[PDB]
Amino acid sequence: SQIRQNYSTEVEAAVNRLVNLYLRASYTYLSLGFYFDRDDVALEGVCHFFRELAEEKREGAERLLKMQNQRGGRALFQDLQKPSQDEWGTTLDAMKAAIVLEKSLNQALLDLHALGSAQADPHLCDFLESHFLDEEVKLIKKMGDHLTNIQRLVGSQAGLGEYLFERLTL
Amino acid sequence: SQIRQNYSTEVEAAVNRLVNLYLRASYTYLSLGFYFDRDDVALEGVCHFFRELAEEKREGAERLLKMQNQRGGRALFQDLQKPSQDEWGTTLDAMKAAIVLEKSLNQALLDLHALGSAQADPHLCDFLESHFLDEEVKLIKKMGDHLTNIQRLVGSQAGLGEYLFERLTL
Amino acid sequence: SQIRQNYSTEVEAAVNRLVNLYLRASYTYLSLGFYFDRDDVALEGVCHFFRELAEEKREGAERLLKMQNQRGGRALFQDLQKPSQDEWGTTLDAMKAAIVLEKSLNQALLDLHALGSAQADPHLCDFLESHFLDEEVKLIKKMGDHLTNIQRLVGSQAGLGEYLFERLTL
Amino acid sequence: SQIRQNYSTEVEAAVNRLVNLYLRASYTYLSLGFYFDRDDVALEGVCHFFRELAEEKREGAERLLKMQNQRGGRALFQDLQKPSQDEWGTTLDAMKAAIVLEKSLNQALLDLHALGSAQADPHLCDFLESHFLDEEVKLIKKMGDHLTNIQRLVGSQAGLGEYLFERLTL
Ligand SMILES: [Cl-]
Ligand SMILES: [Cl-]
Ligand SMILES: [Cl-]
Ligand SMILES: [Cl-]
Ligand SMILES: [Fe+3]
Ligand SMILES: [Fe+3]
Ligand SMILES: [Fe+3]
Ligand SMILES: [Fe+3]
Ligand SMILES: [Fe+3]
Ligand SMILES: [Fe+3]
Ligand SMILES: [Fe+3]
Ligand SMILES: [Fe+3]
Ligand SMILES: [Fe+3]
Ligand SMILES: [Fe+3]
Ligand SMILES: [Fe+3]
Ligand SMILES: [Fe+3]
Ligand SMILES: [Fe+3]
Ligand SMILES: [Fe+3]
Ligand SMILES: [Fe+3]
Ligand SMILES: [Fe+3]
Ligand SMILES: [Fe+3]
Ligand SMILES: [Fe+3]
Ligand SMILES: [Fe+3]
Ligand SMILES: [Fe+3]
Ligand SMILES: [Fe+3]
Ligand SMILES: [Fe+3]
Ligand SMILES: [O]
Ligand SMILES: [O]
Ligand SMILES: [O]
Ligand SMILES: [O]
Repeated sequence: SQIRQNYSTEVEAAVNRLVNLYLRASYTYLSLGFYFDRDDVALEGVCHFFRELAEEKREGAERLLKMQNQRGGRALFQDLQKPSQDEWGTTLDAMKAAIVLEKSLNQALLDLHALGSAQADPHLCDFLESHFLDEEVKLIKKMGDHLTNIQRLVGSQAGLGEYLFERLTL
Repeated sequence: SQIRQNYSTEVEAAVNRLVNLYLRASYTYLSLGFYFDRDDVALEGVCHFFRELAEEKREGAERLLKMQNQRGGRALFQDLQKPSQDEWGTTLDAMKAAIVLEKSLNQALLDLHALGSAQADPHLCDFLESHFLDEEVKLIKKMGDHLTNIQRLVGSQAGLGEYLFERLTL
Repeated sequence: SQIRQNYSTEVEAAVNRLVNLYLRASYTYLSLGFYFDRDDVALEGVCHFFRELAEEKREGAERLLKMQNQRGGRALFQDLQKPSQDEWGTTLDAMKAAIVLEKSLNQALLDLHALGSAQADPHLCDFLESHFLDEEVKLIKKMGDHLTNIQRLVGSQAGLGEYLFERLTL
Repeated sequence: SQIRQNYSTEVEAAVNRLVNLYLRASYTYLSLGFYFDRDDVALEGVCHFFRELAEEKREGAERLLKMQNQRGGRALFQDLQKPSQDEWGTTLDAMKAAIVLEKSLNQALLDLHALGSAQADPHLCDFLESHFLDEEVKLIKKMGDHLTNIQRLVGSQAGLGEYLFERLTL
């Protein structure tokens, strides 16, 4: 590559794997979204929340791919595994699965940051800082908040709690 | 008829019966609507939902009648039977009765489509496709959703659930 | 399902497979798009054309999933295979691969239409008619046109032809 | 200096040398710009591209000088060497010389970042991250793209290719 400079093969590979993880996450959110749109689940606000996250994760992958091209790396795509479940249980179960997912993306972002630091690649480090690490921290906080409110609600009267959360928070 | 072309007597008759079914449905919804406006039921949002459906069904009948005239068929009207109940129970009972009603209209629309197909009447088929079959599918989905939410709500505290559904969904 | 009516398991399954094919197509277009954004390929208009198609195919899948929920079917997601190539050659090679892809989606849409017809499912038939079959026909025509123009251009002076196509058509 | 804090003499010196390199680059671009404005070269779009880069590099130097004052360092200016050529050959030759130049600025920015990291100077590191490293990466990508397009064009018919690039890309 005429342009490639200070961009290790190790970072390039890790960026490709991070793209796969974000597309996998987007796919998980698409599945969570359409589950909550089932006539026998019918929580539109929960569906809308997850459809929006499917879009953000897809945009995450696209920014990574653009960055990969800008540094002179080569995008390589792999099979995208299907989501870990076909049915996602209650809003509580789903929001728990979403926090697990986001923390695993976050950890992957931190691992890549560590690698960039080890390879003295400040451009990589700054690009993760600017566009990924703060968004993940904010999102995980918002999910933790939602989780707390769902739990407080689904003490007695679980059905009533799920409905009220969907109507008044989402 | 100077204009009538490729329009069987079998289709004409079935269109007249479909008009009767839509007017009967409109009448059912008028009765459901005013039941929920009773001072001893007093669920305004439920009343408004059914009054709106009374209007859509009436419009359904009018489009069918207009189509019948456009093809050179002859509208024939019959007695309209009164609704199947005088009192409609809870929001849950009503929404169940409404889904039963809509599925019976839907089936009548499918039977007429089958007949149009058998008679090689693509105009009839397209007119049902365009104006009736998709609307019924969307409406039945919306009713199934409402039904799911009512059920989730009326676990314990049935009165509280019915109130919240009316206030926050309808 | 309280709502499901005239929706065979055979159609439900075929809809799920069609969703997989559209997501696979979207993924192919994402890969074609970022290939043309490589510093050593650098045909921005070609990149933009394929990124737009990635978005349309994703929207295709989402409309199918919404329809599946509306009929009372159950979305099931599978692994998404990676695109058939990692590097896509010239604009000519890419546009040929895109036409092959679209014709395979089109054929899948026709097969599903045939099945809907066999199962007397006019709602399915109309939904494919309205939202998929005409778009595919228009898109394939636009790709055939592009292909003809690329070929006319890359007689002698292949590099000059590819550049001019990107600048003046895309 | 009353204000100077955590700002090593090693960083101060390196900032002064980086200022010299950016002013030298600005001067190179001024020379490239006016070469392409010669009546016997007459590629206005190429002239405009390089004049714009002369301005960006000058602005780069000014931001560095402002930063040097903000940290309590002392700007020191040195002789600015004249550009490495008096005539710059074809658009292809010029864009190659420009990529070489930018990569040498980029490397200087990375070396300074490394030094800031070694000296535990996070303000320096963040200031380079924010205002210099991403701009260089984007610019080098844009130059690599331009280079690819020029090369594709100047296969046969070099004169025709240079003209078309200037008219339709720049
Ligand atoms: Cl290097
Ligand atoms: Cl006739
Ligand atoms: Cl059935
Ligand atoms: Cl100090
Ligand atoms: Fe959105
Ligand atoms: Fe966003
Ligand atoms: Fe968004
Ligand atoms: Fe967005
Ligand atoms: Fe940093
Ligand atoms: Fe930083
Ligand atoms: Fe109205
Ligand atoms: Fe209407
Ligand atoms: Fe209306
Ligand atoms: Fe109206
Ligand atoms: Fe038809
Ligand atoms: Fe778009
Ligand atoms: Fe679209
Ligand atoms: Fe679009
Ligand atoms: Fe769109
Ligand atoms: Fe049809
Ligand atoms: Fe049709
Ligand atoms: Fe300017
Ligand atoms: Fe500027
Ligand atoms: Fe400027
Ligand atoms: Fe400026
Ligand atoms: Fe830092
Ligand atoms: O977004
Ligand atoms: O309506
Ligand atoms: O779209
Ligand atoms: O600038």
